[PDB]
Amino acid sequence: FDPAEKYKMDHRRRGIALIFNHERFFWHLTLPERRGTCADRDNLTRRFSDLGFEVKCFNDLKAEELLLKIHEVSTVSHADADCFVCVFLSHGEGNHIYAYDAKIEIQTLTGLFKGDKCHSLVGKPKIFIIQA
Amino acid sequence: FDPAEKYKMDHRRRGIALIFNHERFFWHLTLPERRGTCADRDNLTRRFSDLGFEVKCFNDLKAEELLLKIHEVSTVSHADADCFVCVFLSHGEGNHIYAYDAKIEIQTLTGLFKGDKCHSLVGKPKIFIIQAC
Amino acid sequence: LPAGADFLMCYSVTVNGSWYIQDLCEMLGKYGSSLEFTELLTLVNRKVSQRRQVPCFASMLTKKLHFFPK
Amino acid sequence: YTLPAGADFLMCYSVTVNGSWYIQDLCEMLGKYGSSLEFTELLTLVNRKVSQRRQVPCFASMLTKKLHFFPK
Repeated sequence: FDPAEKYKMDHRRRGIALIFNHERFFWHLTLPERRGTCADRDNLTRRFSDLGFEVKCFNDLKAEELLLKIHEVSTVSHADADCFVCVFLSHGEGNHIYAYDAKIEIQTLTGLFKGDKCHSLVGKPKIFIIQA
Repeated sequence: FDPAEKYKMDHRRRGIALIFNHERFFWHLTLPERRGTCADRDNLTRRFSDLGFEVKCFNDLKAEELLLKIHEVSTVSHADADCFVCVFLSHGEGNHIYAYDAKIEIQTLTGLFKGDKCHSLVGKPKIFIIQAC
Repeated sequence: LPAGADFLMCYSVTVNGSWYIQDLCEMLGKYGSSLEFTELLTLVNRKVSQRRQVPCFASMLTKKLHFFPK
Repeated sequence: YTLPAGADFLMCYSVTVNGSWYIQDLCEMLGKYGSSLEFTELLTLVNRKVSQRRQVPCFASMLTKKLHFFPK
């Protein structure tokens, strides 16, 4: 049983790199604009895509859209991917991030990839990157 | 700027390993015994010694005793030491651990070793192992 | 804190970007296809403390992770 | 959970009479590799060791360099 052991990274595709980038907000949230966020989004796109991720961005999605998107990405087979990456660039309160619309608890989002719900990432790295 | 860079680990002393071991609790807090915790305590004690740590154990401190003890070690020079380890073996609750008496906020204990409060550990590792609820 | 085995959570805590992401990105570009990923994230902790914030990462990773090229 | 108080903090979190899964596996690993591996490498071995028992521990790093405990 091997201390040097490394994840299998020999699959067909690297995997998906979801970015959720939020710049402006439903104005009754009263949250300031996040000015540099698109620079961040593009810079993340460049680097991850350079590591062979399939990068997929979404700008200013509302909670429902955000959810059914991430729900989709977690209901597609990752059978033939090395790992999964998911970035949230937004405002954050407690264990919540904000879509355009309302806040969503981060356990809700990650839970969609825990093993009992997402078979095909079992044993594979699931990387989340949160700039709240 | 070197990706292979290691914390300097060549000081006279490795440093202190502080273990707070809590087994039984003030009756009125109505919390059960932690039946394996003494085994855990000795097991860390043995390991951390082999790695050169000066292991200081305290069992079932009341909150006052706990806070003054950890404040004491936060205030000794660690100028000669590689790093600092601190372990809590107790019940947990929100962001608190139990002493024998009462719950204490973890931040309150960790903050005692931030830079502005413990100059002699700036740049050295400060390791916290929490085994709680 | 991570949801389960093999989750890794990276946390951060001016129209050109956040300090955290610029630095995560620079390190990804330089060292991302050779270094173990936690090693790289640690470099990012260092690079962000040098700015005159400390980011951090929480690993439930069970093995080493590299992004060697395909 | 609480997350590192600041630069160069590492937090290690856990979640019968001979002890607890986490400390046992943490200790076994220190005894076997503490003196040679990088500490987080080592902790990562603790994550694997524990997740096979039949819980996942975790560690949160604000470390800024590689950490080793070579014999002094």
